[PDB]
Amino acid sequence: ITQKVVWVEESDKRSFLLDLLNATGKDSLTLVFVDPKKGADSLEDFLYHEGYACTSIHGDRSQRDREEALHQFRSGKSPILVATAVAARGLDISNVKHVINFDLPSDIEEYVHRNLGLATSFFNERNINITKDLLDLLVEAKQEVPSWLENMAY
Amino acid sequence: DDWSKPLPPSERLEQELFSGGNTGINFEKYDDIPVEATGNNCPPHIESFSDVEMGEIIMGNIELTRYTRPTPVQKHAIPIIKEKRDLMACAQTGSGKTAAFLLPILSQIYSDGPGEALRAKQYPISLVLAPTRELAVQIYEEARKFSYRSRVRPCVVYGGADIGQQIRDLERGCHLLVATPGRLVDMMERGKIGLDFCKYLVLDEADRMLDMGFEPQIRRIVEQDTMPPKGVRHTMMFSATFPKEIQMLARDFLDEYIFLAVG
Repeated sequence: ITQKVVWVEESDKRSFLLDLLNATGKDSLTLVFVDPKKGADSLEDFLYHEGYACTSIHGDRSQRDREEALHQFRSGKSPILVATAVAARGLDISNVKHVINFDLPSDIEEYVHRNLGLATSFFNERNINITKDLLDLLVEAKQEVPSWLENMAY
Repeated sequence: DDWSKPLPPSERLEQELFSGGNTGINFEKYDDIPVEATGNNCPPHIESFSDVEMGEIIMGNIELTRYTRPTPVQKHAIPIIKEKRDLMACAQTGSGKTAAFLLPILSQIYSDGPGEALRAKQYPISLVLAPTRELAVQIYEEARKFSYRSRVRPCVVYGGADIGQQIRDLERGCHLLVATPGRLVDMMERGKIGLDFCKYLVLDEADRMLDMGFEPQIRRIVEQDTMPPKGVRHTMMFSATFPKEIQMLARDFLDEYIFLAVG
């Protein structure tokens, strides 16, 4: 499954995500993982403001709210779902064409945890501790390895 | 590394650089042709280079170049670029485009530095595409004058000259690349140039680039590789004519852009 790691400074992640979404076909189903330090609301509400049909899950909300969001997503009415890792525990993501790691996690095991056609991950200096582990994995999947990612693992 | 702080001077370089160059401008014709800008929140035009703060390195290089009053294109384009607003400029070669984009781009590279990725095969911070060796070299020489005493090392590559030595010159370091489009695609296919950190993109004489058949190469470099998308990179497109194909390239490549017309 195509894994693309792109260098994206923090202040550029929102504009980079907009372009990744503007290229989505009919907006196939896209799952966007965000760090809880930012929260899924910040990204969902920015997407809404920007005119996108999207929705979010959180781990502290009612099952009624979760299931309404998940149905909007699954049925393609809100084909973008924002989630933290905790919130997406147990999530059946077998119908998701595109996973976007807006924030990468601390450890490569969580990354491994997250019909999947593409995983795009945003990377910058805050993610240095996972460079070699992410490197090793991309080699295993016979995946494109950016030159700069090896020179940073060094 | 402070990128805003001039490196020590070299007499030989000043002699090579600041004697015997030309601006590529026709001041007689173009000082007296008005420029108009249109778009949302268009920054106001300047009257002097001093009206924006381009920093120590550019102001000294401006003095060594003996540049004085900006042309009208420069008066309108420099604040636009300095605000990081995308630009579509219907403006002729000879109206003052080159400095209009090089001064604020270089200025911004100096006050921002290379970025965290570079601070850690060649990954230019700025790319300028040109239709011909002659314009590419014109632009490269202007870049050399305004990167004097800076960490920015400009390079130029073009077709009809030998890829081997261009490669060997790139390997010596490249922060701003001027290129003709087919030669850059060769360099990309050979793994010599990466576009992951290209934050300033200029297409000069875009109408001629299209007319000479470079639109496939341009879409590959800009849309189908690792160049940051619009809204992330800052993009400037210059063209003396504004046919449908340039309007399409403008709509595809530029984000929320100011339109500038000479005349």
